[PDB]
Amino acid sequence: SSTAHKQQNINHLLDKIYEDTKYPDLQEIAKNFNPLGDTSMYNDQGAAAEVLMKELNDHRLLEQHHWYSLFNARQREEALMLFAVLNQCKVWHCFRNNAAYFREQMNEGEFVYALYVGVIHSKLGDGIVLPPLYEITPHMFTNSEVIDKAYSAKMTQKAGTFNVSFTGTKKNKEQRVAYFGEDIGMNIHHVTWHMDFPFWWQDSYGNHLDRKGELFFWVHHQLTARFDFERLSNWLDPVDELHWDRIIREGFAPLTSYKYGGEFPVRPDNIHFEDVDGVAHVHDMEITENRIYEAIDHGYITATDGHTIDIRQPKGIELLGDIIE
Amino acid sequence: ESSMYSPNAQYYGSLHNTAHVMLGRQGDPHGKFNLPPGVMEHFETATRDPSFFRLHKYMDNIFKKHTDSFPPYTHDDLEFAGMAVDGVAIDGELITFFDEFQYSLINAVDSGESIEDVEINARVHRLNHKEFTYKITVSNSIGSDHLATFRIFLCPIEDNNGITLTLDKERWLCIELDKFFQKVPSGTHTIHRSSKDSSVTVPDMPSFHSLKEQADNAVNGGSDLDLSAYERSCGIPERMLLPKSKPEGMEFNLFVAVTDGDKDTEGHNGDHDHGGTHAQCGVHGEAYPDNRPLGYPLERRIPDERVFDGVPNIKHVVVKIVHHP
Ligand SMILES: *[C@@H]1O[C@H](CO)[C@@H](O)[C@H](O)[C@H]1NC(C)=O
Ligand SMILES: [Cl-]
Ligand SMILES: [Cu+2]
Ligand SMILES: [Cu+2]
Ligand SMILES: [Mg+2]
Ligand SMILES: [O]
Ligand SMILES: [O]
Repeated sequence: SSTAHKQQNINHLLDKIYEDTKYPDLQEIAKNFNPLGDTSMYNDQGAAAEVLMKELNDHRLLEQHHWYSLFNARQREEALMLFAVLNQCKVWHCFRNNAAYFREQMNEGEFVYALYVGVIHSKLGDGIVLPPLYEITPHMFTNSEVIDKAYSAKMTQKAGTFNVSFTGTKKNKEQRVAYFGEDIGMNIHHVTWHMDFPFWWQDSYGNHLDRKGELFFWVHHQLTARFDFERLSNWLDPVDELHWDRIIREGFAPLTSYKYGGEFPVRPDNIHFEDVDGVAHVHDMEITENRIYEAIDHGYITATDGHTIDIRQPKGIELLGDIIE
Repeated sequence: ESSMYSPNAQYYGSLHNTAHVMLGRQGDPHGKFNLPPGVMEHFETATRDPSFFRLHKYMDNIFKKHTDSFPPYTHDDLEFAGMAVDGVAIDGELITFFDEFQYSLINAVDSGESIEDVEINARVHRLNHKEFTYKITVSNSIGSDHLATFRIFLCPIEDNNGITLTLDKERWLCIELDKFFQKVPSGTHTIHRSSKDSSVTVPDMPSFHSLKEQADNAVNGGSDLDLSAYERSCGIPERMLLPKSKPEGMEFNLFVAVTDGDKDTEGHNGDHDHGGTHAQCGVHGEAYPDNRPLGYPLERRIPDERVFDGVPNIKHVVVKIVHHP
């Protein structure tokens, strides 16, 4: 319940995340703790814990050892159910005990996500430093070749340090700027910005995220402008913009893999967008784009009942970030 | 267009003017070759380009969706009661030909210091036609003399496939030949109107050399220059009043609508000088003299030709135009 103990608890919870916990205290908690045993530890008197326990007891949660994507609606909903519990804990023993309990029940990708945003958005997390995700889930930051050498080092029980090279070949001019988007710290900057300012945030979680929609515009504007500065530094032209009715010129082979789920897929050069089953038609993206530009060129956003919300004012850019993200 | 009269250029933009530039720049759309603007980017030159007419038919069809949205005119809409067009005839054959026209190129060349001009002219072949006179016999049974608007159009009878066109299929293809206001006395009388006096056309411009001579002669000798004999430069050239037609001759419908001049010029002065080009170029420094929609009475759908045939103040007759090569 002090910062040293909280930091150690988090360190332990995130250690060797693909395996059952090796810490005797956390194993005991995962075995014996009942998230519904004392609802006085929650600000919602157990409402969020009841929702998550029902999903768990009905065998409706994603299995362990499976890929996780925050953009997958149902998997995100499951991670946010655990976030919701952690976010309701009044004191650290509630936060730690629920984390230990659900670590052993829930998918590891969902758990890591929920624990990180739980620490970030709870006052109980104040003073904790989250370990870098590239050491908690290295597969998401390390190409498959190096992971295999790590797998080989483990299979052979020999220590080693292995050099990571950038993806692609020298024939690929885009490799000239791979040090930007592949930098592990740039990746942590990006994930952490979205953890700090999540698109799923609702103020019923406890507070408002000030100017979030405008900061969404700004942080990505700066990523784009910074990338273009690297291109300029490497005798490359600025990036083109995507358009739904034109080819995506530059393909990509990540040469990276999930821990569970297989290799990340590749995209060939010069492809037209295809409709994605279960997601959207390309035409839907064009219509959505058109509707956003209609608001911009009207000078107002149209509310659900048809009334106008003026955006010809300083908060207009923020409201646009709200509707665009 | 758009013009500065647009109530909302932020939203509606400038379709027509931007289209001129889009078309004009298609020989170098990205500026890679440093070519200057195309002929579509100057009103001096735009009609030289065939695509001018494809662009403007496209725009014309936008307007036509609006004009087609109104209810067809009824008998009561169109009838000028007590006014009957008994006969429409032309005094003189309708004949076109090409003749020659000269203009000076001196301003295009470079003159030295102390270098005498030499005369340098271009000679162009231009369409022209012979003079003719409309003879429109009208019976006024109202009981008193009445101001009438005479609206004269030339309409195709068949298309290039030899298919006879309905009035509805003709009306949007008709070209305006004249519009004028004239008192029609009680009884039966033949109105005469010279082709030379069309309110759609203006004569060839006086040459720069002629303007210099006349101005210089007037200034030298204290002679009041008065050029009130010339017209504006806005207006179809008189020489192009008629379509070229064919050496074998073609037949067209000459369409005459005689409408209530009092109603048409209410709020103005019907029997006053409207200049020589008011049909499409208006009146310099004055309100537009005709209150009717431009194109009246052909600008609305005519699904039922019986409506027009039942109106005594509308008549069309067949005329033949012959080209002399
Ligand atoms: C890896 O890189 C280090 C320094 O960056 C270098 O000393 C070593 O030779 C490299 N190893 C291999 C196998 O190339
Ligand atoms: Cl007479
Ligand atoms: Cu982002
Ligand atoms: Cu135009
Ligand atoms: Mg599956
Ligand atoms: O035009
Ligand atoms: O135009």
